[PDB]
Amino acid sequence: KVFGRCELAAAMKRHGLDNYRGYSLGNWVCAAKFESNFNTQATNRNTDGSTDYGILQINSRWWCNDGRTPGSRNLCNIPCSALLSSDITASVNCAKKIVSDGNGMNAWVAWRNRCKGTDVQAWIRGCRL
Ligand SMILES: C[N+](C)(C)CCO
Ligand SMILES: C[N+](C)(C)CCO
Ligand SMILES: [Cl-]
Ligand SMILES: [Cl-]
Ligand SMILES: [Cl-]
Ligand SMILES: [Cl-]
Ligand SMILES: [Cl-]
Ligand SMILES: [Cl-]
Ligand SMILES: [Cl-]
Ligand SMILES: [Cl-]
Ligand SMILES: [Cl-]
Ligand SMILES: [Cl-]
Ligand SMILES: [Cl-]
Ligand SMILES: [Cl-]
Ligand SMILES: [Cl-]
Ligand code: NA
Ligand code: NA
Ligand code: NA
Ligand code: NA
Ligand code: NA
Repeated sequence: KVFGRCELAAAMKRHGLDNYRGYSLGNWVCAAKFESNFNTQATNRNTDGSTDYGILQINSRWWCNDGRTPGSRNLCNIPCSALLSSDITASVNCAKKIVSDGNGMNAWVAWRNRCKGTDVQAWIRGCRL
C-alpha cells in the first residue's frame, strides 16, 4: 500500500505514534517519507547482508526475523514480512521499541539526515486529524 501523507498521519495517530517518546506526528511522517516514500512494501538490502522492511525500513539485523541475516537478532519478535502489511500495526509496535532503545529517532539515519531540526509540522499541514 502507498499511503498519502495525511492518510498515513491519521493511521499513525490511530496506532498511538503521535508524540510517542516526545516525537510529534510530523517527525514520524517525515521519517516514513524518506525511508519508504510511504510504501508499506518497500524492502532494501544493506551492504552487511541485513534487509530493511516496510514503511519505516526496520532492519533484520536487530528487530525482525527474515531467516537470512546470520548473527542478527529479532527484538520485536516478528517475521520481517509482517512489516510489509497494508495495516501498519506491526511496524508501529516495533518502531515504538526502536525509538525507546536510547537514541530516539536517530536510529533512522534518514530521519537524522533529512528530518531532524526541520519544519516537520509541514508534513501534517492541512490534515484533518
Ligand atoms: C543493539 N541495538 C542498540 C542496536 C538495539 C538493541 O537494543
Ligand atoms: C511539501 N511537502 C509535502 C513535501 C512536505 C510538507 O510541506
Ligand atoms: Cl505497495
Ligand atoms: Cl492523504
Ligand atoms: Cl516532536
Ligand atoms: Cl509535527
Ligand atoms: Cl517498517
Ligand atoms: Cl536470520
Ligand atoms: Cl532476538
Ligand atoms: Cl519468523
Ligand atoms: Cl493501518
Ligand atoms: Cl529523544
Ligand atoms: Cl537500529
Ligand atoms: Cl495545519
Ligand atoms: Cl485530510
Ligand atoms: Na508527500
Ligand atoms: Na534505511
Ligand atoms: Na534478524
Ligand atoms: Na536460515
Ligand atoms: Na520547526
